[PDB]
Amino acid sequence: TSNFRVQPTESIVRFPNITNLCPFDEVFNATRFASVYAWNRKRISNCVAD
Amino acid sequence: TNFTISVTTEILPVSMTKTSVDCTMYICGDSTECSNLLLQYGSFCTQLK
Repeated sequence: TSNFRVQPTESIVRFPNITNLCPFDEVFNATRFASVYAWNRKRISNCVAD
Repeated sequence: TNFTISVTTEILPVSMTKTSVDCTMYICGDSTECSNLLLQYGSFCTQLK
């Protein structure tokens, strides 16, 4: 009449560690900043963002 | 004037293993959208079963 399928009671997720520690405190909190005409372009790469 | 009694083999298959496929498990399992998409196909699963 049917099939017997036991269902999973809950779901889990696994992922690798958040490595390389993406620098977001030096840009958002700096002692000195550039000018509106001479803004500095900062690129963040090779790191998983948080 | 002389006779020889010899025996020969002859193998014939009888029956194979009975198979029962789980239909909605094999198509796609653990999805409500799968049920909604398979219940609108009429009867393409009950006939196979």
